[PDB]
Amino acid sequence: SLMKDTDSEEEIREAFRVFDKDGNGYISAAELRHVMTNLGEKLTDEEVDEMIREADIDGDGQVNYEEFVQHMTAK
Ligand SMILES: [Ca+2]
Ligand SMILES: [Ca+2]
Repeated sequence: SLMKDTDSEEEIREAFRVFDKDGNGYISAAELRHVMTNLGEKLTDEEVDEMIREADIDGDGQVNYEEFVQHMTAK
């Protein structure tokens, strides 16, 4: 991976609804773990927790829309 072609926030809206499996508008550690396994990668409790605290801007433990966008587009 050199560069992902990030197509505005609209591509991130579609990405957000995959990564949120329950449809509440917050990505928890259970959801990010599940969707990583659906991508083919098996991530453990500790590794997903590292990615949740990495993506979550406010430190509540659940990654809503703005928190997911800022992390996705800058990374
Ligand atoms: Ca959710
Ligand atoms: Ca949060």
